[PDB]
Amino acid sequence: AVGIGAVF
Amino acid sequence: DFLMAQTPLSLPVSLGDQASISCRSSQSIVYSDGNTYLEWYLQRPGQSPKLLIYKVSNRFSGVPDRFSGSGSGTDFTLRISRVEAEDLGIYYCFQGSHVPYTFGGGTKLEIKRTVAAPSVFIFPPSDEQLKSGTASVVCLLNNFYPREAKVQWKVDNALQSGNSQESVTEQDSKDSTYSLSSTLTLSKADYEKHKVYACEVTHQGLSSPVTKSFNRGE
Amino acid sequence: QVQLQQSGTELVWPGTSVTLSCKASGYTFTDYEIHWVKQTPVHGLEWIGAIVPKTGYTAYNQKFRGKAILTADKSSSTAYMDLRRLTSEDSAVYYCTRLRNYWYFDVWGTGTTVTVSPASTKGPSVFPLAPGTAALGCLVKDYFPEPVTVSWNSGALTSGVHTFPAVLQSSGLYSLSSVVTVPSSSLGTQTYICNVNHKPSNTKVDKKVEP
Repeated sequence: AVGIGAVF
Repeated sequence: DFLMAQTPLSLPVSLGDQASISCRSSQSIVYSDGNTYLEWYLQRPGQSPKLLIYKVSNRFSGVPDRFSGSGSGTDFTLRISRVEAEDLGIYYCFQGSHVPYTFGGGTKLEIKRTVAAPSVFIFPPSDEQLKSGTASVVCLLNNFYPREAKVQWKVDNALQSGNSQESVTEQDSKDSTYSLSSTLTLSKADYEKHKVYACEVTHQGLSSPVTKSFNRGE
Repeated sequence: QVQLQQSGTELVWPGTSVTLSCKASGYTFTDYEIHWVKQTPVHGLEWIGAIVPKTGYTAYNQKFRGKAILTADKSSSTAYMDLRRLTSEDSAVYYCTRLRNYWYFDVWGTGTTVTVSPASTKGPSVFPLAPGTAALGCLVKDYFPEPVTVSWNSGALTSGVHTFPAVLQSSGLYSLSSVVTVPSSSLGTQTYICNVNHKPSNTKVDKKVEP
């Protein structure tokens, strides 16, 4: 998964 | 909301055959980096889920090359080129692009065999149990295929509902059949109020529904 | 060893709350998110929510908002899930699993069983299920908790035996049946005994089953 805390 | 519609619910197969499982998303699950985070997990009885495929097509390290995955957009497929005994279990697709992440409803991969009718048996409550105030009537469905079977309890020809529970064994390792046990629970006073106790069984292997019965107090 | 060590089985009364723990071992706890998954026969797998150990940031499946509270303890490398105001719908196996951003759930805990029931430890009563081919059996009734073991003729008789999954009754106590099919001819000659063991109550009972 992407993850809930990934940002960009 | 990025629900995954996974089909079919159960997939009977013969070992060595090919298996195909499909998962359809309500809208595109392509993530903003261009990747689609669509995974496939296997959960075997008594074990944790286990990762098979990630990013739609990529095999996790150690996963046999029999397993592959494909799709794009809203439509995704897991393929097993030749099914082996260790592949049996429940497969789940998983949508990891958008929160909340979601699983497909599952596909139980099982052994296909020929239709087999159940042998049906009915058991009155024991005298020992009636000493304590409850009566349990048990109906046994032995070694049938496929899994879908229906038990209907009747007391003095009146259909019962809400007073029974049942459970079904896992697929037998030798003959690939299932068995089912159903318990009708009544108070002792109710049990002594009535005479004829019957369970009627519907199954694809039976020409018509079969009823097994006893009369209380022989 | 890279592992997620989950806490043991929870036998809990309705309306109470419980803390489940997931202890990270053999990797850097704050380099991965912790995700929690609920497993049931009826709903399959469900994503409960997740926590970012580095920031304490959480996200929930709205269906579990108010039911589940996720925390992460950096100093003990442990993730926790409180499940609140338990009902029978909360009975399930709960998994934690780790996620590095953009990868996948590679390592999973072995799962924590939560069993919601008003009952306390109770040994079963064992009743006979009395009869070309005949069926006979034992009814193992009104025990808590799982499991019970059932054998026939001290384990010598395995052929034709089916021991069924227990069902949870509205009392909060389990009921289970075990049966064996045998030739109808043998019912006058051969003896059939079901051997029942419920370890939580130290109940061991053999019941002879006759026509």
